[PDB]
Amino acid sequence: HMRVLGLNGWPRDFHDASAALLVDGRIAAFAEEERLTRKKHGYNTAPVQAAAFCLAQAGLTVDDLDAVAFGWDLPAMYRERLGGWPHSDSEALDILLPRDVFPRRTDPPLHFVQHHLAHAASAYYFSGEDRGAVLIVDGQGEEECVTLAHAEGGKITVLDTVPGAWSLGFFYEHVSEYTGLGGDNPGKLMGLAAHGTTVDETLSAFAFDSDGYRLNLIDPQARDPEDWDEYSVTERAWFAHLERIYRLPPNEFVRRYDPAKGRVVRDTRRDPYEYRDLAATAQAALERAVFGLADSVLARTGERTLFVAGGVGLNATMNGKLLTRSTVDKMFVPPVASDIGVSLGAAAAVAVELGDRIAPMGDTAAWGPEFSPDQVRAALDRTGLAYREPANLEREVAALIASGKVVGWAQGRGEVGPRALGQRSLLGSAHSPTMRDHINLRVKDREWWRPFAPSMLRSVSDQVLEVDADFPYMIMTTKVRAAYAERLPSVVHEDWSTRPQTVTEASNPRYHRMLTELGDLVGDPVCLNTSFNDRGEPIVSSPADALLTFSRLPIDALAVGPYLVTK
Ligand SMILES: NC[C@H]1O[C@H](O[C@H]2[C@H](O)[C@@H](O[C@H]3O[C@H](CO)[C@@H](O)[C@H](N)[C@H]3O)[C@H](N)C[C@@H]2N)[C@H](N)C[C@@H]1O
Ligand SMILES: Nc1ncnc2c1ncn2[C@@H]1O[C@H](COP(=O)(O)OP(=O)(O)O)[C@@H](O)[C@H]1O
Ligand SMILES: Nc1ncnc2c1ncn2[C@@H]1O[C@H](COP(=O)(O)OP(=O)(O)O)[C@@H](O)[C@H]1O
Ligand SMILES: [Fe+2]
Ligand SMILES: [K+]
Ligand SMILES: [Mn+2]
Repeated sequence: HMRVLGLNGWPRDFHDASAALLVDGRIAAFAEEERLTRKKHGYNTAPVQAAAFCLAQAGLTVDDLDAVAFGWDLPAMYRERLGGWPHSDSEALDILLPRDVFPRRTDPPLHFVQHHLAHAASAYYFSGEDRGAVLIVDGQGEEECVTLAHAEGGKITVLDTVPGAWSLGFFYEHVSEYTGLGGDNPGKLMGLAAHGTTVDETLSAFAFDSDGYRLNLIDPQARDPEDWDEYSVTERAWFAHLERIYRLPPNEFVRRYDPAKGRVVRDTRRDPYEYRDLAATAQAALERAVFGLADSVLARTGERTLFVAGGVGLNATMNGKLLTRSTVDKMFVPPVASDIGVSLGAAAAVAVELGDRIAPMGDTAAWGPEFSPDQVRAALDRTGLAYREPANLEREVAALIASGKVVGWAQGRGEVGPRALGQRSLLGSAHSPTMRDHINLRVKDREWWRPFAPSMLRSVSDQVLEVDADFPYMIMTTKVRAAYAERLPSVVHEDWSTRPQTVTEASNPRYHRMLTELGDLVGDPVCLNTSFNDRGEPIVSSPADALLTFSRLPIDALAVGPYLVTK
């Protein structure tokens, strides 16, 4: 067997710590640090808990590993931006895998994988396609913010890159910050965009061309001498520019004691909804730029299959329009397009180099921890809530959903990536014209303008959606057929878009069975599926997490493992 532990996360200015374990090219385990620590975004940390879980899941120690792989060329970043890489592999391993958690007889081989290559590997090798065009777009790797590459014959060959100062990721983040939604919530900006109108998609900053874009607002070779990426340089340029060209100045954050909460809370001076037009315009600019890049690399490679990864790959709206594009026949974007995925991608790049073949991801992201009935019952008993073990859990949950109840659903291995996919989900009626406001305003406490997304049987997705293909990850939007756009109001957006999950019996028998039962009740085997967490907080992982959230929020029922708890 070849066993490779991929890692992301480092104590110095880092985010999205995660760990993935490949055994013979198959994913044995994969988790995000934030889900285990309950600290959102897994900032500034080696993936200690995620990696400990991976080893425990596979019954392994560090001594059983053929290699440890890290998803950045860290040594090169230290040499370039911080005056040298001070660590021996052994010292680096003591940081990535502290010995108090990871005892070891000796050091496994340590590999650093260039950041965009790791992103690329997480898309290509797990796609089930043997070749295609690679588009990597994020905030910034070691230097570049975009990579165009060719994936073929098991190799990934870089064709071109874009310098960090021209980052589409930084741009989008800075606009997000500017609106008051926050740089850490670009997904909110994506949601806001449909409520607004675009007049000038250049923002007087971008020039567009058939191969991508230009930003004469910033010297493309600008480098921050005081930091190790161009985040701060771009932030200043964008904030100055936006305040100059947009009718509203930056939205400011307000911190004030709230006597009803008994604590200082953070709010915004203006309602971010006010900036909806800027959101629409920023979204259109992003799409325009990426369409160019995508057309370019597809043409240069002679491929019609497109692989996308990097954080900008989380832009499901952009992905859905790329899919629709005349230059694209097939598209694969992994659930872990952000830095969450470079642990997996580093592991894959190394496993391939070591002679393994990588299995397709397979329409599932369920690789985190799962809990047996006994473990769940122990968390249940801890709380002293009454509960049942229904003879047919799936039927009862479907009936609860049909009646307009919101149901927590914590089953099997936790999802990796930012979307709940029927493992750690909050479920509600797709057919209810009030469910959307109820979950936003009452349950998860979100902005009224934020849309929800549906799960549905793959077997009916052709009838429901304007595109007939697998959508296993909720990472692409598409249009709902007019025949259903009115039947499924809670899971449709301002522009008749939806961000669906298609479910196969193979991928998730239980969820599949629940949806089937639901279809017998409401006509369509479709439900609202939002992630099981208070708005803002990390998706719940453990039975105790789920119970804490079930009890803090006005959720009607919780199906956790084989048990059902009702308020
Ligand atoms: N607004 C107040 C906050 O701003 C910053 O955080 C912000 C980070 O600086 C942002 O950037 C981080 O992530 C980006 C990529 O998004 C990396 O390029 C960069 N190295 C890393 O710093 C990240 N994307 C969002 C986060 N809120 C500062 N850490 C201070 C404070 O916590
Ligand atoms: N929905 C979205 N639309 C556009 N950009 C996004 C979206 N979600 C995340 N991003 C971008 O992803 C970038 C971070 O990507 P990632 O590869 O995870 O980190 P890094 O750039 O540090 O390697 C951020 O700049 C953020 O703006
Ligand atoms: N069809 C869609 N079009 C555009 N954006 C969407 C669509 N569906 C969902 N979204 C966005 O996805 C985001 C998912 O929310 P998330 O970050 O998981 O928050 P929470 O913490 O409430 O679970 C929402 O903010 C919403 O804007
Ligand atoms: Fe990245
Ligand atoms: K097409
Ligand atoms: Mn969510």
